Amino acid sequence: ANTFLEEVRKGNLERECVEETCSYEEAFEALESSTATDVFWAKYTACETARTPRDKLAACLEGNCAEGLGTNYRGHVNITRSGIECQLWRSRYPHKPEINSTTHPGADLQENF
Amino acid sequence: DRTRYFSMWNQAVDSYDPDVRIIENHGTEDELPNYCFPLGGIGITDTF
Ligand SMILES: [Ca+2]
Ligand SMILES: [Ca+2]
Ligand SMILES: [Ca+2]
Ligand SMILES: [Ca+2]
Ligand SMILES: [Ca+2]
Ligand SMILES: [Ca+2]
Repeated sequence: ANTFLEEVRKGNLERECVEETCSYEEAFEALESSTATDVFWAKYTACETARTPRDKLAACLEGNCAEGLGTNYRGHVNITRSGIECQLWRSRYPHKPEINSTTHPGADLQENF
Repeated sequence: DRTRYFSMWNQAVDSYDPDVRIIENHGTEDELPNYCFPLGGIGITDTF
């Protein structure tokens, strides 16, 4: 955002929307891949507490750790705290989830992760 | 005469500049700004 003459130089997704509080416009401009754009947005949002420092935002981009209540987690662990198998979020077996893939598509709902 | 130069005996007087021995200072007319623009014509630009 700062260093006004940045909009004439080429840019770095990391030298605009990472090491600096950025516009989703410059984010949109730099991303275009609107799926990953939503991903980066989701990042930003969850990383709202990971805005600083820089390496914290880098880790929040890695996504292996759940931020706060766990909106950002994108790992491969699909097991409950006590070893019970996780039911498919979209499937109705054995429970029909009021809160499921249709209601939360932006969390990247995997098989049972 | 002595102003004129003859190029045979190197006959050419040596005189200073009358505006350097005495500096008649007057400032400089600069009522208008002299700006310098971008090369393309527009700098910053957005998207629409
Ligand atoms: Ca900037
Ligand atoms: Ca900027
Ligand atoms: Ca900078
Ligand atoms: Ca731009
Ligand atoms: Ca930019
Ligand atoms: Ca950097």
